[PDB]
Amino acid sequence: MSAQVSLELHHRISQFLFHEASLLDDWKFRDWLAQLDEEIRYTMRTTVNAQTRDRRKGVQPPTTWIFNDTKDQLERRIARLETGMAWAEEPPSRTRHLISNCQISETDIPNVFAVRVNYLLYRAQKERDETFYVGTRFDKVRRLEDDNWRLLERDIVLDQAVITSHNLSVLF
Amino acid sequence: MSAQVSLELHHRISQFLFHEASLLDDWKFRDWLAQLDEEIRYTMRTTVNAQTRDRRKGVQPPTTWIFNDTKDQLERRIARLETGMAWAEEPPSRTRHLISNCQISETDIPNVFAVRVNYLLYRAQKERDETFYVGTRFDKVRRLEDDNWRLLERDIVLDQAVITSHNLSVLF
Amino acid sequence: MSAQVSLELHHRISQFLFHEASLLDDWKFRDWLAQLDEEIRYTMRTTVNAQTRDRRKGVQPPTTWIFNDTKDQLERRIARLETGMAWAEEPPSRTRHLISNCQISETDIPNVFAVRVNYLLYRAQKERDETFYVGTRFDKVRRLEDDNWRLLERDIVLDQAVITSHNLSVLF
Amino acid sequence: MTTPSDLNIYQLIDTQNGRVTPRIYTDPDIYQLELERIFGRCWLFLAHESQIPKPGDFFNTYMGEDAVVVVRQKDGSIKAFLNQCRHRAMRVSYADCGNTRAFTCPYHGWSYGINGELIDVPLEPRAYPQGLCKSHWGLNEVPCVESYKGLIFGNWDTSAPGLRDYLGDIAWYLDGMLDRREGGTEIVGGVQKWVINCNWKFPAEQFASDQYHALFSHASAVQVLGGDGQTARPVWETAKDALQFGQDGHGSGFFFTEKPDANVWVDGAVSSYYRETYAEAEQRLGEVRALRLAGHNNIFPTLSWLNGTATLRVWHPRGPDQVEVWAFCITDKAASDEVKAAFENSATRAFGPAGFLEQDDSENWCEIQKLLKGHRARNSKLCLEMGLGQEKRRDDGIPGITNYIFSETAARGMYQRWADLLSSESWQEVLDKTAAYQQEVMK
Amino acid sequence: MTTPSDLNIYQLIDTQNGRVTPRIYTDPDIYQLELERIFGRCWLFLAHESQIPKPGDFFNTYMGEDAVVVVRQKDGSIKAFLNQCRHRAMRVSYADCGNTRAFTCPYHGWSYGINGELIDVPLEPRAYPQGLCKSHWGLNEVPCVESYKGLIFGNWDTSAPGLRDYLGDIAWYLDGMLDRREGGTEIVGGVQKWVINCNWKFPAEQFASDQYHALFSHASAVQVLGGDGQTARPVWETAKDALQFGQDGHGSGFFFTEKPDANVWVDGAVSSYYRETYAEAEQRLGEVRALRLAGHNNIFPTLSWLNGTATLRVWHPRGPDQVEVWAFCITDKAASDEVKAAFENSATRAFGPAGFLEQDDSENWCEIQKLLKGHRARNSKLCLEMGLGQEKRRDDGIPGITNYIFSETAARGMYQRWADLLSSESWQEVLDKTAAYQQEVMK
Amino acid sequence: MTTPSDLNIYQLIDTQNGRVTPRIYTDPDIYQLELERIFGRCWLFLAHESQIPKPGDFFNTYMGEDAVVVVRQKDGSIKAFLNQCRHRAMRVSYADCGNTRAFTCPYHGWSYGINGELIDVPLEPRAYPQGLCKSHWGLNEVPCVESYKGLIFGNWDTSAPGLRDYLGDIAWYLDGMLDRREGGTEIVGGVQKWVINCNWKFPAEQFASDQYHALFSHASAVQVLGGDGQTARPVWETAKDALQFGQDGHGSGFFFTEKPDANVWVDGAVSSYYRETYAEAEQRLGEVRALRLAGHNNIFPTLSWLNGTATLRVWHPRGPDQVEVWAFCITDKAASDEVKAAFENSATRAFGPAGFLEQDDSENWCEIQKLLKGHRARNSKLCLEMGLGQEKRRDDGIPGITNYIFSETAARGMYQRWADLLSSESWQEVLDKTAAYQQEVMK
Ligand SMILES: O=C(O)CCc1ccccc1
Ligand SMILES: O=C(O)CCc1ccccc1
Ligand SMILES: O=C(O)CCc1ccccc1
Ligand code: FES
Ligand code: FES
Ligand code: FES
Ligand SMILES: [Fe+2]
Ligand SMILES: [Fe+2]
Ligand SMILES: [Fe+2]
Repeated sequence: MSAQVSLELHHRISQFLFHEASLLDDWKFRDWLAQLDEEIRYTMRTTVNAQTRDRRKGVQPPTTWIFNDTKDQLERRIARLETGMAWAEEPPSRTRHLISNCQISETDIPNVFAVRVNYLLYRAQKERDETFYVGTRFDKVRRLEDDNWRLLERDIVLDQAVITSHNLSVLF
Repeated sequence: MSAQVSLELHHRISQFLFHEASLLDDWKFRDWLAQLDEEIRYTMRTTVNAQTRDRRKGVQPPTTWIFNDTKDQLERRIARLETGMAWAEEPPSRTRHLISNCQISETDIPNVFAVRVNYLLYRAQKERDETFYVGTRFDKVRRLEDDNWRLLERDIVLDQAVITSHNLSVLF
Repeated sequence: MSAQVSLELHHRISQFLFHEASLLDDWKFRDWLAQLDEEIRYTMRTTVNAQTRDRRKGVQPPTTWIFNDTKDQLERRIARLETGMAWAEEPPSRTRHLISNCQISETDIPNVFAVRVNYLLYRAQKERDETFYVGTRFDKVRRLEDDNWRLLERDIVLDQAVITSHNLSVLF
Repeated sequence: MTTPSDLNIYQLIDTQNGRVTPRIYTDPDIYQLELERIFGRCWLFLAHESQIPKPGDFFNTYMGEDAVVVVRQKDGSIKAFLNQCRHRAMRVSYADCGNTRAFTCPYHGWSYGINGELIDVPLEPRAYPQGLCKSHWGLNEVPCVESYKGLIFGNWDTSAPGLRDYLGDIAWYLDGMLDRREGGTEIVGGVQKWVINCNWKFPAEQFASDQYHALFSHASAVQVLGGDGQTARPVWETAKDALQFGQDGHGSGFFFTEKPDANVWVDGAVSSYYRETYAEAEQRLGEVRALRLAGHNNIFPTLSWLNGTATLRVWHPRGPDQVEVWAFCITDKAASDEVKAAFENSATRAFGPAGFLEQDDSENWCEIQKLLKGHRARNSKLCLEMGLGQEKRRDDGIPGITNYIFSETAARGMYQRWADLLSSESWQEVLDKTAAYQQEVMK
Repeated sequence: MTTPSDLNIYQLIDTQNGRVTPRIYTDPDIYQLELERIFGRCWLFLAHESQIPKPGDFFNTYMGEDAVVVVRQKDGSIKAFLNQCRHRAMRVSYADCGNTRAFTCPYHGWSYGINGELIDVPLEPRAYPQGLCKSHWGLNEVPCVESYKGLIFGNWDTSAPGLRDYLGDIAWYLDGMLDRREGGTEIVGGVQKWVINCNWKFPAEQFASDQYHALFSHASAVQVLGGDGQTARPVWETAKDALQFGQDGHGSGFFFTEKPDANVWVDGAVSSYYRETYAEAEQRLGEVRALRLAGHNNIFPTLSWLNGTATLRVWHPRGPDQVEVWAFCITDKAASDEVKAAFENSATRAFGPAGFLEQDDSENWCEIQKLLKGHRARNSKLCLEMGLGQEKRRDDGIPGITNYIFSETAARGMYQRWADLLSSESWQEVLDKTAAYQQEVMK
Repeated sequence: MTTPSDLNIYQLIDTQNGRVTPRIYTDPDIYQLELERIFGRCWLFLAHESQIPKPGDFFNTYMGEDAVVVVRQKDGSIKAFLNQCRHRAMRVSYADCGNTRAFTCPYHGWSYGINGELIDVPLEPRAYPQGLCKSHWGLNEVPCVESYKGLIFGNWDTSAPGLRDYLGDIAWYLDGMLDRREGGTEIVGGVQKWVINCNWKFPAEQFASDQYHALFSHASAVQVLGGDGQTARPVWETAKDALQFGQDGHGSGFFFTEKPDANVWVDGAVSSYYRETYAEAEQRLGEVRALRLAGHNNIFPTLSWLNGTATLRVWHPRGPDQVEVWAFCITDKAASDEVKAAFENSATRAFGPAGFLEQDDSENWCEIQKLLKGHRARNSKLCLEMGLGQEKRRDDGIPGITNYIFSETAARGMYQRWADLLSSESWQEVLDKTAAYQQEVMK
């Protein structure tokens, strides 16, 4: 498809993504919120199994949302934790984000770049709780004239047809 | 020891490996088959435990194959899935490949480069099935005059002495 | 706020870390010991849960060491395995180190660089034993005039409040 | 083998004084007895008639721990079968939904029609020289399947009463949601599935008789959500009269409000749609039910729904200490596409694995189940004394036993029904015991 | 918690009408009774004499769920011991195979010789002033160990019959593989180990009496595999006569063919080797067995092998719903290195964790085991009526009860043997019941 | 079902001949009976008074499998409560340690004071029109809590004897560590927690009566450690006399040494501190105990400590085949900060998840537990005949039953106490049986 970016752009965008993940891991949600762009779209859907004939045709059983947010709803999700009355977040969860297989390419809109990565999110909470979420992820990133990067979109894929955790109180 | 390639070659070979993995993840087996070279050798062996004296000497209990393929046998494995009567892969499995620790070195044969990586393969199928395969991997890659890369060899190592899955219907 | 290193330094330091991990995976402990610097400090602590008021203040329940070593204690740990009478490591375990999210920065001391990464350590031993350790890691690296690198410090973070393995006979 | 005599069901629960022993939440023998009797003899939710519109359409669901397939027949009827090949017991379907003409076993190749008969047997003359009776080896069929206004229920036992009699008064409350407009209802956009580590009795009891927790558990969500101008305070703050119905293990609860208003969690467009179509809903049902756009309702054993956000929830037990939740979104058929999209967004935002409200509830249930692992922990009495002795029958036209919304009438009724079903051989004995209990409690 | 008396074994299986209740595949009390009786009293495969050629060589294996070590003695005999230190019960060996002169416990330091006696005890005079009898505290030994033409079997119980009498007629079929050429056989290249989530009865029954599934389960493999000239069509298409032997739980089955031909899954070099050495095999055994290069065979409880690809398979039960498979490749000793390499490649390609054929079988077994979790699922009868009433004894010189290859004689015999062993105290009662059953079925 | 009649405890263990059947390490009914009786009636360690210095300070710990919270009261007393809300059984605390004024249930909002009374109930007049008795619904309280020289123990049963009488002679050995200097002791720096897959009886018995294994299991650590040059030979080589105390299930063991010397694993600064402070310790206690800086001790069921490295270990059972270890480091209060840092470094280096010594012990226990899965494996007798018949009472002023350090008196006493507690209804019967056993063994 579109031509791959050069070495410098790949390096800078990879460092930006690593910095955002590190902000999420250290419980700094205001800086992470400062990272996002005003038109952020944060999306995740469900996974289904289909018949052989349907797969050959391309038809699938209907699906539904799990996350569908803009910046304001993310602000509300942050404030809910900041109040001190979220019993899912008391005590807070300990998470690690691992990112790999970074592919970056250009886009039709100037100063916007498309990114695809694979992720493993490890979540441990309270005593003797462990959960792994493995999947892929698509992003779009915008560069400003002052050499600063913003995140415009994020679409997440989870490989579990039946999710095996009681809740998802962590931002992917 | 082995001379390390420069930045440009490392970047290009890493991108090639990522592209091959992405082709495998998206259920595009004909393009993946187009990626391989005619003399591909696809190998995996078993793992054993030995005595202290044997380890000091270097002797081991005898081992046996698990995979031993050329391009034609891989074609047969693809066609078997394409028929529609493979009940191991109906419905198909959902996999993710994560690649890390990429080391690239030159080889005695011109235009051939040796690669070593570590991999985690995550496989989820049907409802509530999850499996992790972690190990290392050795590859050889050939570059053509038109700046296209082909895979010449692949030797896979699995760290399980007693494999804990009922079958391996996924291509590593 | 310290400036990130350029492309060449990032490449070289990443390759050095990969080489050290590969030495650990192949059961070559004398070369790995040769890698470390004389003033190596190898550290790990425990993890606790605190009240909301304590977290707001910044206080936490007291913690304690798990690893606290210099080079000589690491030499003793190596010699203990080399004797042949360590029943924890007879037969030896099979491990893989996966490193990701590498961030490199400069330091006030000349020719010393600070590194932060995320790690997954996979350990499989005997038959049907598997363990994942996921966390973060801070390092300091010193460059010699002959373009050789040494490791000066290592501080490891484990996300488990109650460790779920009977012992830790593997060097992180 | 499993005999109720060794167990002491009536000893564990004391309804009259309001005490419960936690051992009922963790006992494996109790779980096997439940699987044999409660899920064997009670009507269970299967699907919605909107999901199988045309002949040959099927849907895969569960009853207890048994996989079941629901298929629409050519003449217009509906049939449910067990997923098991009569030869070696292998499943014949795996897709979530679709259309088919026959089910084929992959292990050997036996083929069954949509009506369940065995049409094909490979190499029959060579394999069966004496002859095989294809009539005897058809698919296992659920004897009783019946639909109420578009919701399909099924029962394993023929001796059990009919669907209308099993429902009884709770039909009057379900009709409030189901009969708002002409054309009935339909499902919108897929099913959400996830797993929680708690006994199946916790969510059932909460959706039967728990409005007390919303004051404290969901304080943060109210504070944050409390955009377009709307009533910041929830409905319960300004409410005047409240009603709870607690009969036969069926529980329901709501508040009286002057105006038709949904809760603060819903989107503005949904509330506007509710307000605009008030005349038709009032004309079809009546003022009391038309003004109800909030509350909770449960149908024994495991059907739950809330009036405001339009969500259906089904709990499938997986062992004594796990459960699996399937969540559907349901809305009026006459609504346009935009309103249905608004409904889907609102329901998925408020309720789900990542909803604002569900997280705390699941956390509490899992913590309780984790605690119930010690000998001393599961031998201490728990209090169920809310609203004890104030039960009465209303005379304003609302059927059933009624009490204040901050009471545990429905929880005690559910536990009494559980103890009666678990400890009786015949349905008639259960009905007699229930009648005796009602006559006792009312006087 | 487990009682033999409350169990009703004869109630679950009905051999005469051919019905089976799935509860036998999932019951824990049944599993413990099996571990006590069936694996306690039946001959079990241990190793091959090629794996322990010289004195002091050992091999680690299993019997039931008990680890066992097989060691070659100084004078040429073979012994088997339990892996347990007589003081505190710690294992004394962990390697897969090797050579040693003594086994040392790492916990305290007790040392045992290869003959099993306790040779060394650290600080004995200080620790044991009264004195210790080293004769009493030797290694636990398997009383009965015996080898048939190079395959080593072992038995825990002295009262059980000898190996030759336990085998009986199935020895005539095993001799077809083991005695093709002078010099015996040997193993080639390591052992494959993996885990499947299904009861141990599924693969045993399939390798005893199942050729029916290969028509449908392995259709894709036949279609794909079917440059050197060879018969693309499988052997079963053009076979004239077929035989199945179903006696004492020992099962066997094959087709009659004009020419010595292996199946389509083997390599060309293997078939060429089989064709070239036909005269010696025919002279040693006879025309009937020499022409058999395809079939299935199973020895009760858990030894399986196929004639064409030369594979040996052993199943170790791990709980009521798991099993572990060990796979060996075996070939004639006189064969050259190239032919042995061809055998190894062919066997590892066709059968294994990644083989073309094993994947579908393991998938089917795991799906059935997953389904067997509901109360209604494991209370429905299953059909076993193939070839019922056509049993007869051949007069052409082939020993044993014989029926058509598309029949379930061997499966019913295996289930009858299972029910007899599980419900009898002495071997003599088992033998009497087996004789009565055979006299009934034959007439 | 768990009942004394069906089980045969006395059959499994034979103290007089010294035999043990491994089935006691893996039986679930035995585990439930243990949870009911042994942990229900025996004093269990809770905390140290240094961890809760000021009023309102609390600490979260376990008794058996029940979570418990220990809180310091305003008047100076100490109280322990069960972590369970009286309404719906939800926990009220989760932090490791801290200071608080009330415990609030997050599910509904009931609030409890530090003394345990129920102070707040949200919307009580509306929810409870008839009235609620707040006196009855207080927190469950441990009836018996008592501290010995700064170590807090608790008991669930009032009929059991007091702490001093329960300890008895082992108090004379504990006083050696606890009363070395004025001011008592205090804990230094946090708690280490980890999980091992073995029965609790393994570590309990080893820390009761096992010095035999240190010769072989820890050979590599001794060889490597010799941190610098020191006395290369461990204490056991130079020691002249050795003592083991094996009474009432309480075990202890040490060596006689001319000079006050710690073991080779400790740091030089710790040994220097001991040598410098030997005078005060000798003056306070006596020469015999003052010169003891090595050995092992255990208090029934699950308290362990070693004299040299100053470590406290508590084992919490988690099922029949798991255990969780909490490790504390304890030292004299008068010691300066540098000496305490040296103590912490030494203890964490030698003992812990990554210690030189703990790794091999945990490995051995896990291997034994893995082996104990076969029918034949757990039906073979194990030897307990070390030092049989040499028991005698010393006349040199050391209380209790005494034998050589290489003997299993304490292990047999512990198993006898286990069999007596598991098979008796009242404490008086247990005491009578213990007295009878002691009178028998002395003859
Ligand atoms: O009326 C509503 O929409 C929700 C009220 C509620 C509170 C607690 C449990 C179920 C429903
Ligand atoms: O004869 C052969 O080579 C194997 C044929 C077969 C197919 C299915 C089960 C057992 C044996
Ligand atoms: O004296 C010591 O410090 C340790 C000796 C020991 C040996 C074996 C078990 C516990 C303690
Ligand atoms: S498994 Fe269904 S036809 Fe045999
Ligand atoms: S554990 Fe084997 S000698 Fe003690
Ligand atoms: S759960 Fe504690 S007050 Fe209700
Ligand atoms: Fe709620
Ligand atoms: Fe097969
Ligand atoms: Fe020790």
